[PDB]
Amino acid sequence: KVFGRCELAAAMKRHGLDNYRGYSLGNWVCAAKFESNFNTQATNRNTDGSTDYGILQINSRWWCNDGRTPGSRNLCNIPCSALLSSDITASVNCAKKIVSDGNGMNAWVAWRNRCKGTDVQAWIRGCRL
Ligand SMILES: [Cl-]
Ligand SMILES: [Cl-]
Ligand SMILES: [Cl-]
Ligand SMILES: [Cl-]
Ligand SMILES: [Cl-]
Ligand SMILES: [Cl-]
Ligand SMILES: [Cl-]
Ligand code: NA
Repeated sequence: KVFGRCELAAAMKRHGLDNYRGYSLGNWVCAAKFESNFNTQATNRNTDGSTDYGILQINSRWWCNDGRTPGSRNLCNIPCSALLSSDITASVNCAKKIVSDGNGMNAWVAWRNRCKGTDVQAWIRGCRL
C-alpha cells in the first residue's frame, strides 16, 4: 500500500508513535517519506547481503528473519515479509524496539541525514489528527 502523508500520520498516532521516546509525530512521517516513499512494499538490498523491508526499511541483519541473512538476529521475532503488510502494526511495534535501543532515531540513516534538525512539524501540517 502507498500511504498518503496525513493517512500515515493518523495511523502512526493511533499506534502510539506521537512523542514515543520524545520523537514528535513529524519525525516518524519524515523518516517514512525518505526511507520508503510511504510504500509498505519497499525492499532494498545492502552490500553486506542484508535487506531492508517496508515503510521504515527495517534491516534483516538485526530485526527480522528473511531466511537469507546468515548469522542474523531476529530481535522483533517476525518474518521480514510481515513488515510489507498494508497493516503497519508489525513495523510500528518493531520500530519502538529499535528507537529504544540507545541510538534513538539515528538508527535510520535517512532520518539523520534528511530529517534531524529540520522543521519536522511541516510533515503533519494540514492533517486532521
Ligand atoms: Cl509528502
Ligand atoms: Cl511534529
Ligand atoms: Cl537468515
Ligand atoms: Cl534473534
Ligand atoms: Cl520469524
Ligand atoms: Cl495500518
Ligand atoms: Cl533519543
Ligand atoms: Na535476521
